[PDB]
Amino acid sequence: MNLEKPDFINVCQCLIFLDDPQAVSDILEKLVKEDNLLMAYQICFDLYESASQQFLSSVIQNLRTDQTLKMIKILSGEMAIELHLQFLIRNNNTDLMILKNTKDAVRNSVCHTATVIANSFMHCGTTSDQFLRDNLEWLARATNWAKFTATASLGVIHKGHEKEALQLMATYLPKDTSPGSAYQEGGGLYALGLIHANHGGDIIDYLLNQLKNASNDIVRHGGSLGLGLAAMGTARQDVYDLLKTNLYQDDAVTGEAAGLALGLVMLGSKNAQAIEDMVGYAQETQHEKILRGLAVGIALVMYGRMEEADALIESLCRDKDPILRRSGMYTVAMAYCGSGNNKAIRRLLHVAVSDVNDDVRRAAVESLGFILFRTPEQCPSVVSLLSESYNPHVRYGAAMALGICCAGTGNKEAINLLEPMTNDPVNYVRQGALIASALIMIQQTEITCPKVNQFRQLYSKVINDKHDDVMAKFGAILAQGILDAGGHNVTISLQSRTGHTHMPSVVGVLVFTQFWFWFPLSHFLSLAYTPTCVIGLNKDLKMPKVQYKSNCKPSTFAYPAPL
Amino acid sequence: AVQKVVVHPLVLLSVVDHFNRIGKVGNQKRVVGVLLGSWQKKVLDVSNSFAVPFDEDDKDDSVWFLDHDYLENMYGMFKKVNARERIVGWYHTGPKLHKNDIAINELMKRYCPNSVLVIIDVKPKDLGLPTEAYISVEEVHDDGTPTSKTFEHVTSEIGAEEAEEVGVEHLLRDIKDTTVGTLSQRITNQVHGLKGLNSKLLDIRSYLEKVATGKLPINHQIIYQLQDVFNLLPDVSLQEFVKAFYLKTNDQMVVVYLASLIRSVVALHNLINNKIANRDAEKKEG
Amino acid sequence: MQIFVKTLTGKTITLEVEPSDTIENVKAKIQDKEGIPPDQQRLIFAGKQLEDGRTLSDYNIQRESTLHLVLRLRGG
Amino acid sequence: MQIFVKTLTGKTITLEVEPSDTIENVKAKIQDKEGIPPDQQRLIFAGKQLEDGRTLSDYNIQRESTLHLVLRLRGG
Amino acid sequence: MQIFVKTLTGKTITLEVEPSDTIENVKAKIQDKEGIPPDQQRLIFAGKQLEDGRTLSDYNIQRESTLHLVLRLRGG
Amino acid sequence: DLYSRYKKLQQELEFLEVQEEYIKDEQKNLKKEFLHAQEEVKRIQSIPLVIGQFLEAVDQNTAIVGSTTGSNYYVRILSTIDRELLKPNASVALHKHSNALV
Amino acid sequence: LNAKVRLLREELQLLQEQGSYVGEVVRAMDKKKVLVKVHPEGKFVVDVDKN
Amino acid sequence: AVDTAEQVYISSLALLKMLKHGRAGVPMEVMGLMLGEFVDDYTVRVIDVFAMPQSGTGVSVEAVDPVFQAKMLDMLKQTGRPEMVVGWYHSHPGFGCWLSGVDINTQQSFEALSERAVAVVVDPIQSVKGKVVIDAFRLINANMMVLGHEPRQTTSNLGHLNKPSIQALIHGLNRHYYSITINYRKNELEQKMLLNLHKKSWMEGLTLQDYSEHCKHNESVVKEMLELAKNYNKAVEEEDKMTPEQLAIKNVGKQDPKRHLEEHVDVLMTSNIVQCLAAMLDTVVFK
Repeated sequence: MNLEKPDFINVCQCLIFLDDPQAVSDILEKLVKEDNLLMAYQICFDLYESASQQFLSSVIQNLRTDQTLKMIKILSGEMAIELHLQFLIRNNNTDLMILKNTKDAVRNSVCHTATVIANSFMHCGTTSDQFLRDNLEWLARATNWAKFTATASLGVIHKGHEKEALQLMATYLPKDTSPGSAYQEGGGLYALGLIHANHGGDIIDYLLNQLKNASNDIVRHGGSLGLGLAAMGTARQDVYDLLKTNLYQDDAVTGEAAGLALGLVMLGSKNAQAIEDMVGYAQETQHEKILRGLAVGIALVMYGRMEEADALIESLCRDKDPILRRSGMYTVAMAYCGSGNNKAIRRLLHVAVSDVNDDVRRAAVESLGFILFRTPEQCPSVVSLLSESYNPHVRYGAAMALGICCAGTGNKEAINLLEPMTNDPVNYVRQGALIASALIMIQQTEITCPKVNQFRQLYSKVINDKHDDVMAKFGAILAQGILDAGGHNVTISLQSRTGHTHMPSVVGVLVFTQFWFWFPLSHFLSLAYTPTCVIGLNKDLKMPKVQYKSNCKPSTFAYPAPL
Repeated sequence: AVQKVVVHPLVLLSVVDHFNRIGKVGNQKRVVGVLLGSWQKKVLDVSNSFAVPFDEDDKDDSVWFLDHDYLENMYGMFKKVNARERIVGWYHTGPKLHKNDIAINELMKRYCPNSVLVIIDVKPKDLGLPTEAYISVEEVHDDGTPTSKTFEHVTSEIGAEEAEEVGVEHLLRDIKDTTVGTLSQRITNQVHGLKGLNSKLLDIRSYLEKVATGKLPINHQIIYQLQDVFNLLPDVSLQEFVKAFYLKTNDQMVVVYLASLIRSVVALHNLINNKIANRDAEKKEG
Repeated sequence: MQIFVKTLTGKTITLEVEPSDTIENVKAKIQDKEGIPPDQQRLIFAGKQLEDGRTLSDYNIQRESTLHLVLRLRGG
Repeated sequence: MQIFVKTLTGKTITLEVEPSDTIENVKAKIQDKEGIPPDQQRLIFAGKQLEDGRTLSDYNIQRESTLHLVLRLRGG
Repeated sequence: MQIFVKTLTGKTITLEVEPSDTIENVKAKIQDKEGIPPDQQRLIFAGKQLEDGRTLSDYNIQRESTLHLVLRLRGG
Repeated sequence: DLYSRYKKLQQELEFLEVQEEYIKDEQKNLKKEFLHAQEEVKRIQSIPLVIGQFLEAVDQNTAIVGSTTGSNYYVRILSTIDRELLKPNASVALHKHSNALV
Repeated sequence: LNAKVRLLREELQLLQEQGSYVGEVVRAMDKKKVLVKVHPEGKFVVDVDKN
Repeated sequence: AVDTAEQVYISSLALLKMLKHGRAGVPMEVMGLMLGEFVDDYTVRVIDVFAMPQSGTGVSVEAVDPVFQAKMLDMLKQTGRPEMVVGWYHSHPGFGCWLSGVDINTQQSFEALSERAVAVVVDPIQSVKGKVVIDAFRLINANMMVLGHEPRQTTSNLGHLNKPSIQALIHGLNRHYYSITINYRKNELEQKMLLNLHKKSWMEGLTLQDYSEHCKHNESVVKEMLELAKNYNKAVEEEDKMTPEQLAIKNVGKQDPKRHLEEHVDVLMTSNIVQCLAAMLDTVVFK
């Protein structure tokens, strides 16, 4: 600041690493005073895209207590949402042929639902219904819990299409068309949850009413996932009360729904009351489902707190009940996210090599990714040797730790290790290796890494074979949708543009891997797709036309797969 | 008379079940039930058991209430299912013998003359065995004091049979230990032994000190004679015994000098082969 | 000492009791004013499963606590 | 000497003790401070499980040392 | 005349009959209501196995009588 | 310049140290697993089994033997028996249930 | 070491297997059927596998 | 509604009871009841088992008289185990584990009377050495199969291990009934009454047996190791300028160093070190 000019770099990095919202609000006001508006706009866009929630709240409150409108709107995110949607809706150009093929090849097993998940991945954010519209006598073949997944899927197609949300959903008349199903009502609230992620906006005060009245079996499951999604990270006490009361009702199917949602709102708050109440209800209960909920719901309460969490860890890690020990491993994962701290590695390896119960060995070795992704060149050096242990669970964990460590970039050694494993005798480890490869190779063309056209064909082999195990082709038909996400226009990364760890992405991809225990959780991956584009602008209101020019390209890179 | 009792796992597990469940009827410190079993010859094998409703009072030992009719009915049904077992005795839990117990014994001794009492300590302890077995006999007591009835200890052991051990071994598969062990299991045993020995020696104090305080009367008749014997029985290092030094060295000239050596020569042989092969494979490609 | 019992039907019912009581007595009071058979009553407190054989003080229950009643539907 | 113990919820508790104190005496002291039944507690230093049959001098728990305590959140 | 039939699973089933009714008529009522073949039902009252040749006026039964039902279980 | 090299040297040193400790631990447990596996394989013939008589050998770890109850069979053989003892005929042992040659 | 223990475990897994009969063929048949003569007694019509 | 991939929790004690009773009447089949609780919408917990009077024969069973069963529940109820029955089990002496056509006719009555009652089957003489052959089943109704509807619902923990046996697959598997996953929830307390218990000692930790029984053992092992060593010397003097691939070529058996030389060393070291250490302890613990 003593230097000649104010700037971004100091105010971008230091004031949010230091968490000094007053200082940034002051320098922002000063930059308004001398009428240098372009700096004051660029700083807002730079800030929103990498500042935490609630930090924005204190900044906006200190500020407002004209330029006010055009700075508040760009500060809360509204036009960033608008612009992103407007990019995806125009650059969409998915190829329907693959869906037509897999649809024709499917037999009437579980793979049916595995189609309608992957479909929603590729048309994500694109607001286009075509594959669910041109045929319907086929989609009506779904029944029971499947109807919950399929009707939830609309929520990931219309991601961010916030403005009209409610009118759209009732436009399907889910409640009026027949009272003969509760699964549709159960799905509706889940879809509203997916559309408004983080932006609880108005809809919190609508869901909070709608959850009050319930055919308590299913409607409360949908409702609590939706409400736990819309309001995440805000620590709002009035919500927490209602989720606690639903949890204490002690019902299996309503268990882990609240078990998660009560964890999302408190995220990172370290709240010393919630931890003691939740761990106290995890002991001395007798339904596994509720434990499989709280196994996640606990860990998210601590986040980046690092050493200031240790005390809970070496308590929770001693418990006899295995689900608690697994949740201990998830907690030591989230505590140190991105931070290559050695002793956490030492613990995770000791557990993975020693413990007697396989699921904690999986969840141990799997979490190595979350604490190493700052240096993806290093992950293969450690996980490689694990990939040959005799018991399958450790192999599955290894494959997924690779998929989650190197996620964004086609690092060659990872593919080099995954190649042999795609033909492991044990079905579910093939299910693992396929999805890991698909994550790690999103948007890669042959010139940028060589192996792609191996894998792009291999899936269509498996999915068309008929002498194979169902779960393998499940993993394949999911990988298709992973590889062509959002009309090729979106990518997965945990690092932010400038070195910050983007929390929604970590949360979404962590809670994705639970697809092992409950299928409708797989949609939670959609939080991780970030658009990958440059927006030309000259005034917030004004996108003027320009042509950029990309040198040193034969023009054979970029948009792939027309053929 | 009996020289030893053999207890099967099934009774132990059923006793744990009883003690956990009893909270469903009314809080109690301990539980009581029948033991069924059989006689081979002076050895007694126990193989089943069942609950019986029982109640007590915490202070007055004159008050308690067992139940005849439930006992007879249930034994009738069990006999209708199988005929080779018969009544043999009874068990209770709680960690220490209660004064009351003899009064119970002289009851159900009527159902079997050689009623033996087994105490099973359900909550854990580190030092050793879980169970104790006792038999009731009168005595000369002294040169001259009234004859009475008390128990004496009889040695006890835990048994097994075909198709009861297989279920146990399956249940215990997750946690396992080396069958023999190679200096990692024998060495631990010695430590455990020293723990037990020190436990007993410390327990002697809690009696002998408080009798020296005069808090309780001297049991002159028995204890002191045995503890004169004890202090008599240790040994001593007396120039003649240390001449059996000539045994340590003869262990070592079988260990050290004739087992280490042929453990190094093998390692040199392996190293030579390794260097040969690795250098050969190097120059072959060059 | 009043205690609030909540049913799955949405009803809250207030029973005055004393700390010396025992769970079967409470279930008897329920059978009194609910009319549901005491054997058909199951009571959960904070996730724990209460036993008919014990005292309130065994579960540290204080004034105005909430207990949840659940029925058994095996008779379908 | 004064020493500190930490627990699951993160509360830090201060105890004044003498080197010849045995672990059951420490249990009695801490239950006097907080009423926890002496069986519901276990204490840890470094990585090894402390056991009752020894004095603090045997482990040489230094002055102001930090201990971890592990417990069920309620006795039932 | 209303009667109660219990079963080993806890299922309870009320039924209305008249003392002129013969036992096989009762087993027929059970069959049609539950859906169970008459061969497979066996009936117990007060510890005596009932028999087809007799009315409920025999065995001096009264209303609100608790009968028990047991299945003809077999294997091979 | 030299500061970055200094720091990176420190980091990679300690990290390979961590790997070293990991490998030692995994060695220690694999040894126990191997011991236990041999223990299981040892108790596969300590059984009151039957006598057959060797008839023919097809290929490695596989043969044809006619049991004394008629009903000529075709079964694997154990991996520890010496091969050069069973050419023309012999008194061989057959598992009671699986008829595996021991 | 890992390879060695894996091999031994697999062998133990394989030894837990059922036996098979040996039979004399008297003639084949059409559409994947054979006529065999099991040793103790019997004259069966059996099906072939895929290999 | 429809079923999914659920589970059965059986207590350790009930497992011991089933094994013991099944093995008792070995030449004939046996059957009994089992008691527990439908704790939620999709797990089932069995706590205890008791037998009943039965007219066994080498291939079938029937229960004799009902009064016994009606009584014993009323007895158990007044000593703190009120649970009603949840299902039944029997045994197959020598065959595979699967349901006969008469077991269907038995089962239909329970299913008609209670919606979820599993049926359990045990094999007492294949469970010989270190494994148990126990399984649990339920029926599938006939007409639903003709309709497009399949038996159940799917979530990813269906497919571990649960490869059906070919022997079972020959009978009505799937076509007539489906298997259910089973696991043994051994809670605390009963854990220790087994682990820390079936094997133990106290004073046995300090015993010497220092007579000839030791020296004779040494003078057997070293004596035979003399010949082992001479063999190895001869077996390495070849020193031919060939390649260790050719060594593997002719390698068949009796690989001296590893095959025998080393285990003798390990045994001798173990025995002598332990003996000397124990003597050195007793020389100080007692006077």
